[PDB]
Amino acid sequence: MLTDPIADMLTRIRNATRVYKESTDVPASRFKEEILRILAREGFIKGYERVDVDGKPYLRVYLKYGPRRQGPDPRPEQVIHHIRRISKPGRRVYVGVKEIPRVRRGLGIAILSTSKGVLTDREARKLGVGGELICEVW
Amino acid sequence: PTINQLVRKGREKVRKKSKVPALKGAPFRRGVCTVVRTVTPKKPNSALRKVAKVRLTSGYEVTAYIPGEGHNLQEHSVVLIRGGRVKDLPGVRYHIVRGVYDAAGVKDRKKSRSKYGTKKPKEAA
RNA sequence: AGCUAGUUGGUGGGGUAAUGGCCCACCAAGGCGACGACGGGUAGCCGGUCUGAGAGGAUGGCCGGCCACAGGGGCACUGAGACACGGGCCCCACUCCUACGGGAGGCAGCAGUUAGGAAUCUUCCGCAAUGGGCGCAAGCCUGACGGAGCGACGCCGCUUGGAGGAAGAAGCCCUUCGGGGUGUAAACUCCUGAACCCGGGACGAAACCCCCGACGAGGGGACUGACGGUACCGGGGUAAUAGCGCCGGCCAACUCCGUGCCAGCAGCCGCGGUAAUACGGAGGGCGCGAGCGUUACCCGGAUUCACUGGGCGUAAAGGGCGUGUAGGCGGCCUGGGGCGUCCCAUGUGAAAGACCACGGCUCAACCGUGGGGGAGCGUGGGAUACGCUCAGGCUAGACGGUGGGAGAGGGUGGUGGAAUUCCCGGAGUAGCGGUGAAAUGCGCAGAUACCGGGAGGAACGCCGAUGGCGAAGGCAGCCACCUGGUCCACCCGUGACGCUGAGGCGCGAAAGCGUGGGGAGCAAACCGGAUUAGAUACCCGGGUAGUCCACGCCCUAAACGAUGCGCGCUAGGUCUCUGGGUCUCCUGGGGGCCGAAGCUAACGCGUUAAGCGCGCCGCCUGGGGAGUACGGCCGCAAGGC
RNA sequence: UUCCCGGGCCUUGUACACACCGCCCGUCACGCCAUGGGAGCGGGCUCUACCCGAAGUCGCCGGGAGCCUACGGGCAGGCGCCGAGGGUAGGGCCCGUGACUGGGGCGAAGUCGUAACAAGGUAGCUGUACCGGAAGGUGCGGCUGGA
RNA sequence: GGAGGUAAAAAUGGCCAAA
Ligand SMILES: NC[C@@H]1O[C@H](O[C@H]2[C@@H](O)[C@H](O[C@@H]3[C@@H](O)[C@H](N)C[C@H](N)[C@H]3O[C@H]3O[C@H](CO)[C@@H](O)[C@H](O)[C@H]3N)O[C@@H]2CO)[C@H](N)[C@@H](O)[C@@H]1O
Ligand SMILES: [Mg+2]
Ligand SMILES: [Mg+2]
Ligand SMILES: [Mg+2]
Ligand SMILES: [Mg+2]
Ligand SMILES: [Mg+2]
Ligand SMILES: [Mg+2]
Ligand SMILES: [Mg+2]
Ligand SMILES: [Mg+2]
Ligand SMILES: [Mg+2]
Ligand SMILES: [Mg+2]
Ligand SMILES: [Mg+2]
Ligand SMILES: [Mg+2]
Ligand SMILES: [Mg+2]
Ligand SMILES: [Mg+2]
Ligand SMILES: [Mg+2]
Ligand SMILES: [Mg+2]
Ligand SMILES: [Mg+2]
Ligand SMILES: [Mg+2]
Ligand SMILES: [Mg+2]
Ligand SMILES: [Mg+2]
Ligand SMILES: [Mg+2]
Ligand SMILES: [Mg+2]
Ligand SMILES: [Mg+2]
Ligand SMILES: [Mg+2]
Ligand SMILES: [Mg+2]
Ligand SMILES: [Mg+2]
Ligand SMILES: [Mg+2]
Ligand SMILES: [Mg+2]
Ligand SMILES: [Mg+2]
Ligand SMILES: [Mg+2]
Ligand SMILES: [Mg+2]
Ligand SMILES: [Mg+2]
Ligand SMILES: [Mg+2]
Ligand SMILES: [Mg+2]
Ligand SMILES: [Mg+2]
Ligand SMILES: [Mg+2]
Ligand SMILES: [Mg+2]
Ligand SMILES: [Mg+2]
Ligand SMILES: [Mg+2]
Ligand SMILES: [Mg+2]
Ligand SMILES: [Mg+2]
Ligand SMILES: [Mg+2]
Ligand SMILES: [Mg+2]
Ligand SMILES: [Mg+2]
Ligand SMILES: [Mg+2]
Ligand SMILES: [Mg+2]
Ligand SMILES: [Mg+2]
Ligand SMILES: [Mg+2]
Ligand SMILES: [Mg+2]
Ligand SMILES: [Mg+2]
Ligand SMILES: [Mg+2]
Ligand SMILES: [Mg+2]
Ligand SMILES: [Mg+2]
Ligand SMILES: [Mg+2]
Ligand SMILES: [Mg+2]
Ligand SMILES: [Mg+2]
Ligand SMILES: [Mg+2]
Ligand SMILES: [Mg+2]
Ligand SMILES: [Mg+2]
Ligand SMILES: [Mg+2]
Ligand SMILES: [Mg+2]
Ligand SMILES: [Mg+2]
Ligand SMILES: [Mg+2]
Ligand SMILES: [Mg+2]
Ligand SMILES: [Mg+2]
Ligand SMILES: [Mg+2]
Ligand SMILES: [Mg+2]
Ligand SMILES: [Mg+2]
Ligand SMILES: [Mg+2]
Ligand SMILES: [Mg+2]
Ligand SMILES: [Mg+2]
Ligand SMILES: [Mg+2]
Ligand SMILES: [Mg+2]
Ligand SMILES: [Mg+2]
Ligand SMILES: [Mg+2]
Ligand SMILES: [Mg+2]
Ligand SMILES: [Mg+2]
Ligand SMILES: [Mg+2]
Repeated sequence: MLTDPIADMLTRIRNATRVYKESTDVPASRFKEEILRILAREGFIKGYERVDVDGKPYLRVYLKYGPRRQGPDPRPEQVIHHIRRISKPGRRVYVGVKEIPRVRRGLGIAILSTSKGVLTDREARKLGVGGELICEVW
Repeated sequence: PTINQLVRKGREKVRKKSKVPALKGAPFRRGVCTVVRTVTPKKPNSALRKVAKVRLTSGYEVTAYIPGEGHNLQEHSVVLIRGGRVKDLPGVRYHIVRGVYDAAGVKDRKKSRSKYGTKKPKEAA
């Protein structure tokens, strides 16, 4: 029944990066589109698009990978090493503007929902809003 | 456990118990011996360790160890309990401070005199 | 695990500076509790202090704030203020004085005594400073205070010298005797100079007071120091205390001799029973140094209660299974509110402490002056993504409808055949049974082997499987009735109706228990025969409960997949059970094996996860003691939780 | 080449590893300690009911009796409720102790047997029931942590 | 040809002890 549709989307992507697929179908929702829009603007995925599957609205997330390595295990490197939910429905996480975590000295991002909309750790710190720490991507 | 279970039950503290019941952790306790004798150690060792059943100022009566070589403890000699058990003696979890009221220091002792309570010898040097 | 009589509310009063059952009269029957009442145990609370990367953990001593007590207990009086520490009344315990009838006292104020204890100080000096009371003032009082004393209790500073000095004295230790070490260490030579002696000598003190000025503002003058002749300055001047722990690994520092599981050491691992770097001493070395070790306690390390930050197949840990109450959590779209959430502004968050600068004591410890924001909470304003609520809509979740499918799912009644045992009849003999071999046992009283008839109880061969069904336990001849679950096709209706589920409730193999029935085979206990040193066992011959039915209990287990439930995602290959189809093949549910990625300590798991994630429940926190004891609840008992 | 002794290669089981001349279980004997039950005994705290009840506030009387400067008044005094505490009785919790008794831990070399680990010589374990010096045996059912 | 699968034996080993 999708107790957590936001964290489920992050796992549908995490399960696809390890199998190296081109795209995967995730349920459609305006809030999930804001999360994927940040993933595309930050360069983690190629993008997304509103598709139709058996009459139901879905979103095809075009995955992204690194160059093909050489030697044993030539599987390409991941552009998304690991993505996971922080604020879960069992334990809600809300942060201000001073209590914002630094994801890998700024190398990684931290998507978080604010009153201004879905922003990153850099955008919410510049606008000075903050809010529900949705997820961290390293 | 889940987050809903932690707000309900929570985490239990350790609350470790004392290994030396000296009445609220007193560093020392005065007492008088009742019997002075020797008891055999455990399997890995074999000797005749000098111990004494001491009845202290708190009603308790526990045996303590007598360190060093040679003593002057009798059936009616007052001593001072220190603490610390003897690995080889079952039941003995205390030590007797040498150099106190009726416990004399180890004679002819020269290396470790802070322990065994021995004075500084002077031989014109 | 239930509690509650002024108990909860109302009306009218008493009392208070003032609300209030604070107390009283009458009326109503309420009030509190798993969001943990009531009861028991412990404890003054905080700023802070210690630790910690942080989050946290521990703690509340000096200092500052609040509270509570003044020998134990009750009470009022005066008063702005007290139920009053050096005011009052009474009771009790103790102490003292008594002409014996009736009198005084309250160190948890400063010192000091006694007792307890491991342990905690002077019956010191002055009101000079600050502050308090009274007084207009002069001034008086002030064990508050400012100081001095004792104590390495802590922190900080300082001394026991500095520069030379032998291829390297004496003694002591080791040795392979050649020498090596203590060791520039010493003596010795120069230099400086803590102690001590002499002289000088404070800051802390400026007002109150007195004059001019109107006893105002402003200006001028005078008095006063406990510390103390201390600090400090100047002159002179003596080479002038070193101790403690450790040297097997952790952990830094190695040799000799003595002892021989003795004496002894030990924080963990562990050393010692004749050559011990681990015992005792010596030399030498290592670490600190007026300190060094030990004990006790707090934090850390311990991510070893895991919020940050842990686990549960086999290491400790999935509840035996289900149904569900509370609770926790919840699909897609559109608005309203703005509770959570976020931002801004404002007030508060005392001082001290902490941190950063600067400065005063010759430095520091200590201390002074600036500066920086916390966290929380109150108020005003704004933002609305998400969580919440309200209203509307949706279909992918869920449930229903129509038509079909398989199955040992459950209960009730009836019914079939094989086999065993016994009875009856006929035929027929000298043994049958049983074992590793035997013997008990049965048998000429006619046994075992055979035929025929009858009685009774229990279990259902082949089919049958690596099979199916159920939530679990568990379910197998055949027929019928009643009845549960489940799967598929059609996509027909409702429309978020969902997941989990502490408690409760129900089911729950075998054994066991109660009442009644039944009892063929089997078979605890029991009895014989064997075996053996012994047999309370294994083997053999008998055999009672029980095994079977009805009703009611008992609630356990290796109740196992040692794997809680639901949902979404992540290669496949192959066997099989069961539906649907344009039945070669595709698709859905279920049971197995091998295995991508991945996971695991490994074995192994791997779309029937132990992989990747979310929700909820249950459980673990080293082993023995122990699933024990006590208590509680349940049970007829055994016994169970 | 069945059997007895020794040996080689592979495989299988193990709780053995100074290694089966291994390991290991329970009872019994002796010693130390702690703890449960136990005729009971003692103490501490607390609760309920009643009896007596100081001081004191409050309320009534202040009269056949008192003192007063204003007297429809005040004071002394008398009575009553509450009340510290004391007494009697019965309960609740906690602690100390008690002849004796139960099991437990711990203590180099004591006695009895062989239960388990190699099909441990009867696969082992397990719930329950009965029996037995003791490990344990047996019945019924279950498990693979056996073939 | 796949399951169902065969016991006659026989107890014990003092304590501590090498990087
Ligand atoms: N939890 C300990 C228990 O000990 C029990 O066993 C206890 C006794 O049976 C056993 O006694 C053993 C004995 O088994 C063995 N056959 C002989 C041995 N000398 C005895 O030893 C015992 O007694 C001697 C003095 O006689 C003591 O010096 C020694 O420390 C002690 N272990 O010693 C144990 C107590 O020390 C059972 N094993 C069991 O219930 C459990 O393991
Ligand atoms: Mg003690
Ligand atoms: Mg030894
Ligand atoms: Mg030593
Ligand atoms: Mg009343
Ligand atoms: Mg207290
Ligand atoms: Mg830490
Ligand atoms: Mg007193
Ligand atoms: Mg008054
Ligand atoms: Mg007073
Ligand atoms: Mg006084
Ligand atoms: Mg005093
Ligand atoms: Mg004393
Ligand atoms: Mg003064
Ligand atoms: Mg003054
Ligand atoms: Mg003072
Ligand atoms: Mg020399
Ligand atoms: Mg020198
Ligand atoms: Mg001055
Ligand atoms: Mg003037
Ligand atoms: Mg000088
Ligand atoms: Mg040291
Ligand atoms: Mg070293
Ligand atoms: Mg020697
Ligand atoms: Mg040592
Ligand atoms: Mg030595
Ligand atoms: Mg610690
Ligand atoms: Mg911790
Ligand atoms: Mg956690
Ligand atoms: Mg763990
Ligand atoms: Mg186990
Ligand atoms: Mg386990
Ligand atoms: Mg289970
Ligand atoms: Mg609910
Ligand atoms: Mg929602
Ligand atoms: Mg709001
Ligand atoms: Mg402050
Ligand atoms: Mg300075
Ligand atoms: Mg016949
Ligand atoms: Mg015959
Ligand atoms: Mg016949
Ligand atoms: Mg429809
Ligand atoms: Mg709706
Ligand atoms: Mg459920
Ligand atoms: Mg049952
Ligand atoms: Mg039964
Ligand atoms: Mg039965
Ligand atoms: Mg019976
Ligand atoms: Mg019966
Ligand atoms: Mg029979
Ligand atoms: Mg024999
Ligand atoms: Mg038999
Ligand atoms: Mg199983
Ligand atoms: Mg089972
Ligand atoms: Mg279990
Ligand atoms: Mg399948
Ligand atoms: Mg792999
Ligand atoms: Mg596999
Ligand atoms: Mg569950
Ligand atoms: Mg039990
Ligand atoms: Mg060969
Ligand atoms: Mg043997
Ligand atoms: Mg061995
Ligand atoms: Mg007792
Ligand atoms: Mg009048
Ligand atoms: Mg009373
Ligand atoms: Mg008693
Ligand atoms: Mg006893
Ligand atoms: Mg056996
Ligand atoms: Mg055996
Ligand atoms: Mg045997
Ligand atoms: Mg057998
Ligand atoms: Mg066996
Ligand atoms: Mg059994
Ligand atoms: Mg038997
Ligand atoms: Mg079963
Ligand atoms: Mg023997
Ligand atoms: Mg042996
Ligand atoms: Mg030994």
